[PDB]
Amino acid sequence: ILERMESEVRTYSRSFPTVFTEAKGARLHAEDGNQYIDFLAGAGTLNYGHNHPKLKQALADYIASDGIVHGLDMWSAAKRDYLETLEEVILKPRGLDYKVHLPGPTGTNAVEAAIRLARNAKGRHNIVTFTNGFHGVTMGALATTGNRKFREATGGIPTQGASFMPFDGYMGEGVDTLSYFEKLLGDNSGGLDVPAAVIIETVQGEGGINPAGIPWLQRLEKICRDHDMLLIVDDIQAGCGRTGKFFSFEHAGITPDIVTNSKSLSGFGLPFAHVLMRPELDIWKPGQYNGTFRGFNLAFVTAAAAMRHFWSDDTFERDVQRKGRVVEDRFQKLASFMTEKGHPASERGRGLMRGLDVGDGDMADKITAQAFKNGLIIETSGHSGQVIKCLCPLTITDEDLVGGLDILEQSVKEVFG
Amino acid sequence: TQILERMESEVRTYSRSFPTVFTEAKGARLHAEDGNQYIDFLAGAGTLNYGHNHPKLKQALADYIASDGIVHGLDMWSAAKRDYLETLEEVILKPRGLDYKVHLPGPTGTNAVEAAIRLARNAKGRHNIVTFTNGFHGVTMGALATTGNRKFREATGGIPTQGASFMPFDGYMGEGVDTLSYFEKLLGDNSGGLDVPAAVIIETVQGEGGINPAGIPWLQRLEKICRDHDMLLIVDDIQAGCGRTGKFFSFEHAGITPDIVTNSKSLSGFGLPFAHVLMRPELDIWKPGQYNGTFRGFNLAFVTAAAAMRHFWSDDTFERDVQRKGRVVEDRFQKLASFMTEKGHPASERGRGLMRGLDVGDGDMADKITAQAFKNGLIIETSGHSGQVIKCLCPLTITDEDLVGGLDILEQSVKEVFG
Amino acid sequence: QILERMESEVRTYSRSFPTVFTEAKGARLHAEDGNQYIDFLAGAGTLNYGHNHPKLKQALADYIASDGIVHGLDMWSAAKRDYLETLEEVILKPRGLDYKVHLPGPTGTNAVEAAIRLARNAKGRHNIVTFTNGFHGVTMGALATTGNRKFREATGGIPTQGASFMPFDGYMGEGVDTLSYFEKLLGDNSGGLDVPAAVIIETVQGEGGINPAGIPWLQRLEKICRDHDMLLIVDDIQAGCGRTGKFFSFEHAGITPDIVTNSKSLSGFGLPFAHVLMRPELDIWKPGQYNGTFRGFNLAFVTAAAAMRHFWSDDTFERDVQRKGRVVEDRFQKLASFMTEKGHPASERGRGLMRGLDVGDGDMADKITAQAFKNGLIIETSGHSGQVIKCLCPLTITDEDLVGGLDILEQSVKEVF
Amino acid sequence: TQILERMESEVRTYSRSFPTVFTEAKGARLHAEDGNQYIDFLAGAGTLNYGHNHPKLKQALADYIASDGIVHGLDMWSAAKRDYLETLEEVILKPRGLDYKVHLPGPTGTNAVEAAIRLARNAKGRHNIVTFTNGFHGVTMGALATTGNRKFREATGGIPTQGASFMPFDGYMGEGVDTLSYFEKLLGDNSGGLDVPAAVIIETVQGEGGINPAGIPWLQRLEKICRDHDMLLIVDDIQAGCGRTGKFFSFEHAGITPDIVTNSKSLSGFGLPFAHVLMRPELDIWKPGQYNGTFRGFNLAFVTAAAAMRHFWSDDTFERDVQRKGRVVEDRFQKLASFMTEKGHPASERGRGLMRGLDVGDGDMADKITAQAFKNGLIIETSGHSGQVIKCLCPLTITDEDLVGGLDILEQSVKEVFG
Ligand SMILES: *Cc1c(COP(=O)(O)O)cnc(C)c1O
Ligand SMILES: *Cc1c(COP(=O)(O)O)cnc(C)c1O
Ligand SMILES: *Cc1c(COP(=O)(O)O)cnc(C)c1O
Ligand SMILES: *Cc1c(COP(=O)(O)O)cnc(C)c1O
Repeated sequence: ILERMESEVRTYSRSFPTVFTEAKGARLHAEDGNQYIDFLAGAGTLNYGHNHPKLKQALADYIASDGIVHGLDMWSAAKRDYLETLEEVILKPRGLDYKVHLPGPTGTNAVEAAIRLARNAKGRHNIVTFTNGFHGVTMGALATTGNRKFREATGGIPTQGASFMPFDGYMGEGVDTLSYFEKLLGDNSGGLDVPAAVIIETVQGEGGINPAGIPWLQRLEKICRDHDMLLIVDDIQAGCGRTGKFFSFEHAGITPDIVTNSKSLSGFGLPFAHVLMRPELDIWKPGQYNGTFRGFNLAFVTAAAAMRHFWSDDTFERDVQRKGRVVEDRFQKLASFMTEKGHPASERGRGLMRGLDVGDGDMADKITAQAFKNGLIIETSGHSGQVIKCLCPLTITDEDLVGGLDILEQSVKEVFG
Repeated sequence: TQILERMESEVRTYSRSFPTVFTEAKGARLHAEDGNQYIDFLAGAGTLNYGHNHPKLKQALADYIASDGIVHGLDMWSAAKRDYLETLEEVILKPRGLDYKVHLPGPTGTNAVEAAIRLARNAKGRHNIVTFTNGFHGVTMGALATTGNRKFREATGGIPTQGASFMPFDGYMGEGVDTLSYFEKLLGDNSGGLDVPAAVIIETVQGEGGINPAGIPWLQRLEKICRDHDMLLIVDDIQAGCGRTGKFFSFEHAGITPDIVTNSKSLSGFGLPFAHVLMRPELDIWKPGQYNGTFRGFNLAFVTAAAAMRHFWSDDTFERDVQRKGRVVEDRFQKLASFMTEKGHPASERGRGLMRGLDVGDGDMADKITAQAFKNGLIIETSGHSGQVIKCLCPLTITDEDLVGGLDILEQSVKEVFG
Repeated sequence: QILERMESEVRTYSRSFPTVFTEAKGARLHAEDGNQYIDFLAGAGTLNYGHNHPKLKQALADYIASDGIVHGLDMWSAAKRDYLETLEEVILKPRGLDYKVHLPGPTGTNAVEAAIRLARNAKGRHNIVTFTNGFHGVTMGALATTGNRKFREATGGIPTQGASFMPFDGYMGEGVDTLSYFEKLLGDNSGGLDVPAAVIIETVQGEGGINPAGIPWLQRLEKICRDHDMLLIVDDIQAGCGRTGKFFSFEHAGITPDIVTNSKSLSGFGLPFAHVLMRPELDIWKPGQYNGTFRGFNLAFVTAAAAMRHFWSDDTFERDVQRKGRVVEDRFQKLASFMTEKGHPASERGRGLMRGLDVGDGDMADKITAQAFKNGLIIETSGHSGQVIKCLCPLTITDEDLVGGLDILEQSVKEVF
Repeated sequence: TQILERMESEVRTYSRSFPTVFTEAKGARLHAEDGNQYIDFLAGAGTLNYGHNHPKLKQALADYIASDGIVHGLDMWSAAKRDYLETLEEVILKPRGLDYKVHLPGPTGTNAVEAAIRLARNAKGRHNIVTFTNGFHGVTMGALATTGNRKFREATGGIPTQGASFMPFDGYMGEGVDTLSYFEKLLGDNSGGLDVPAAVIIETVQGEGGINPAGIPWLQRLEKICRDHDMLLIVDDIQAGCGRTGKFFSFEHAGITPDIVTNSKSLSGFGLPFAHVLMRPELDIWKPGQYNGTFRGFNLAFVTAAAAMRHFWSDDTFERDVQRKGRVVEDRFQKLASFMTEKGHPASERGRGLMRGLDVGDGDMADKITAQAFKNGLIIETSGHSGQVIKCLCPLTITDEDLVGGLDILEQSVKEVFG
């Protein structure tokens, strides 16, 4: 543990300062024997847990057979199979018609390829983004990202090409934030340049687990159709079954014009990403956008295996909704306890993307560091880090689930004397 | 092929010039479902400097998967990351006299350039970044300001890039004109148009730009210009690094020490997505969490990358073998260039190590040669601004047999097109 | 004529007022056609003392006769020293305003450009907060704070940068406080608002459609600005120089901005002219970071210093503007009364002699405005739709002409019906 | 008289260079309250090309005021507006055979440059604008992107400019080097770094930049380069216009006809803010109202501008008179320059017409001579990337007595400063 070598732009080796060894399911091991229940799961990257056996076999068998790893754009059997499976298993049973673009294997890369697409498809530079939205930190993505910490660090380069509307609930309760947006769309001097696209998370991740209301989602969708705006849904953290459906926008029965995916798309933790799009929007011309690792064949293999093993029927999906309910129940209890001790707290979320909003980052950091000492890995989000996220693996055993929540509850109580 | 055509976006390029379905890959040979077989002179655009699926790297990767090691470490500390950083220091940096620290952005070349220039801009409190004619450093909006190609910059959707100034690269202004004198003057000039730059980003041998090797005197002078004016020197070694030029770091040929180095492509050794930024230790200006990205701790790349460094770079045998093979290509590329000129069609050769280029006149003759080579079983791509430089990006590990075999297919293919 | 071929097709006031004008005095203009016209436009608030006021004419002609320097660059002239002393003795010191003067170029866009540049340098922040419907000029920098879409889309491929829009008072509806949304974003790390160096506002929005800000609203903004370390920039280019019944339109609320821009009626004679008022501590400029050739335009110095002494040496002018404003309000009300009881709803707004009749649509206001020109009244519109007919008559206007002008618009409205 | 120091911002620049109170001015002589009298070789940085308060224009102005003529016309047609478009077409454009229409922006040179490059971007549908080293074209944000001076560009408060690329101006790259070749190469290089411009903006003699006169060949090649690659030519005649170079338009020396022309400084002849944009009629892309400017119809400027075209440009007498005085200025400057060169301080004369410059070593010598000249009765300032160039910008109408008079104070001041 003498890593003087890594930069000072670290995050997770200051919060959880140990050397991790092996991993399976939701259990992680460290060099000193210690074992941890994982409610972080790589920030929503391990929706199927660490090193799932069916994925681990598919990947290994492919490596053993000397399947090409680095394909760039080239057709390969893995790529063909991936697109086959995604259309057969996911897209068609949900009535969705999309073509796939593969950009660089990162969320920010998908986001940059989606907004650039939208900009070219409509002839307009402006992207409407939402309060507390996170979408990545590359200069292009960064324009849609609201966090001052990232934005103040560019080095003298103001972002451009993006306008912020208030997300659902930002002005109170009941207050329609979309009506302000509707008025700005119709006001020539309002200050809102006509957007090529609205970009939205259905449940805001880094922004503090803020799940958009279904009627709100549906009205935004009609607002877009009525105003020649593509709806980009960023399903990079909320998707791949995290909110209890495969795509988080299923709950509202909307069909977004463009969808980005990344984190758990590969199932194993392999860097992977893509951008679904309605066919007619495929206005790209050959080679206008690229990225060395746009053809990561190993990610193709584990993604196909994950779709076939988990999304062939509704069983898994319905088991996430059910696991969500228990996390929801035990977070509400925790907010009740905190509230009655005179520290206001509340619960929100959707599926297994759930949040315990304590007062302030100082309280959340106490509850979190204590849970780490007690054997649970859980982390924060929100503008202040005041929301304790459940981002556990969707596959988590019931013992490991109730086992992690117990450790959380014990840690809250220990913090509260 | 009917699922791949109907469902993949039309932005694709490599499935267009190579319209077959690849399956197995080993060394410098690729297989297709139709029974065709290919010698790979493209190596994923220099991403597979050790060939496809190298035995030694494959076994290290499979062991790690079998033992259930953590794949996605986020940013936490793992044994794979320790072994990577220590291997990096002992095998690579220390014997080269290099004192750097390591920062891990997204597993992407653009992502590394973006962090690199963002770090330079905070270090110096200046926003402008000086770049050179024909440089490519990525397509995400931050990097694109330093990337020269109009086909990308015109597809931004109406956002003009911001933050970069373009300087004439070595040789751009004819022979025997030192382009750095122009640059040196603009720096001293209050109304000359150059916002004072935090950093200069450069490829020692330009990739997409047409295989342009900057001369050793030129590079050394640019290093001194950078110190004489408080500018950081960023060397983008994403393509020209990891052995491609005959030394690990391409800038070793000129004995300069940059302040910031970007690496990607061949860093993993296996075709796993990976990148790091190297900084002089004082430059560690970042505050915690100012930059991130989800696939930083990609541990599988830590294993393959550590494995490649110890296996190929624990001594200088491999180094010198690249040097010798680079010379084989230089010879056959020159001879090929003579053939083409003397048939009324001018051509030249340039490059360094196994980063070589055969400059035919125009992008249409080079397409004819490149496509003919594809029908004869050679995978070879063009670079340059018109598409006129046939580049050798064959694996550094290629066997003499497959190297001469690949160059044999090229020459036949060139003679074939002249008919 | 030669006025149709030689003149570029940008022109605005030569498709609505296509006669050739000759002699001009008070609120009366004479055409070549020989007809007279009553001017309820006053150069859109540039001629707050009417065309060619006798006192100013004389001070001007006397100055040209002695051969006083006309163009002094930056030089100290006697006319420059006089303007500063008069503004000091007659305007600033009696209101207890402590202000330095910076003279930019003689456009109004040039003053806003110098005001926001000053604010950014003072506060070390690039972002400027602007309001829905505001208008502050169309050069590329001032253009970033202007709301109008017809200007921002005509930049030819360059998006604006360094400005964010907040809802102006009332924009979100009845008895909703739009500054509560603004205060929340300031405290929200990721609400998407880069921390402003400055707010820039018109107390009554000119082009936006004659939108008077509430006095408590203005008072709360000033509170928010000091509490959050932001300069308050009041753009009094149109609503200034006694247009709202006080010399500074912010005098109604008792606040004191940090930076005040003036231009239109500053000369008092149609001379191009503008300045930036700034609290002394904010004088962060280094010698010569902002030039502009017609800096020291001594002809305007003469006419602006004469107008101040003549009209603003006491209370009388002030109060007769307030009275004339109440006349206009009584008729605009009676006219919105008429129009509504015929199924065409309308309303009156304003403050002082900056009032507007808000008829329903732009195309209806266009009939009335065009019809008024047929009956001998020049009157133009503003608003996002062109919705609002504005009263921007001179403040010196005689009661015969002010009544005469309103009788023409009253008739011209009836004819439209 | 110390309230001009208290009530005014410290942004002032010509308040510190000449700290007296000026009262009455006529011709090239300015009176002070101190009763001191000054010869003006500055004239509003070239804004009084017919001297201070020319009597003929003074009369035309006085009579329009006396008649209660409309001063602020916005955009409405008026007498004084029609007469200005008439006399411009009749006395100026047609005799020179030029087909131009007029946009009236706000009455500043920045506002003119902004309208022109904004218009150019709309006509060609491209955002980039090529400008040249040491170019100066205004300090509002849009014109600022084309301006070279760091001192203004560092003062924007964290906002980098956007939409402009810099090319080396004629002679920048040394003795006998055609900088335009570099330009043409970048125009055809897909990844050279230049976004394909909508237009090129240039001063035929660079004003603020240090009196750099582009050559006639060079200007003619740049016209050909623009017409070939589909680029408008804007010529920025704010300072070098209205006769200063020997011709009404400084581009007459080269016979080229630009697609866009900007005028402001001396355009009204009387020191009144005023500016127009000259375009070819087919370039009137504008839709109604897309560009604003309150003080566009400033009719008092129409009056004096027309009166000055009639009184000064009806024959070619005046225009050759200035060409004559340019040579007596040119002569003495070379004398003064050979003097300092022989006293061990190299210097040089350059210019064209009555835009002339004496280039000394540095700004500190410039400032010493400039300051001495003020004590001896001559108002003269500098320009250049360091203010190393003592610029002559006396009125074109200066009498021979005052022109040799001013030239004599300058010579006296240089020898005093030396020995
Ligand atoms: C390959 C290339 C890049 C691009 O990096 P990506 O991973 O493709 O985004 C950057 N720099 C150089 C020198 C390159 O050749
Ligand atoms: C995780 C997150 C990202 C981050 O993308 P990277 O792969 O880390 O660059 C982007 N968008 C959303 C919605 C996210 O939750
Ligand atoms: C008129 C207007 C401007 C623009 O001033 P110009 O002289 O036209 O450049 C600026 N601010 C306000 C409030 C305006 O009404
Ligand atoms: C003087 C100058 C300008 C500045 O115009 P202003 O009148 O100061 O607004 C613009 N372009 C050129 C070439 C100049 O010489």
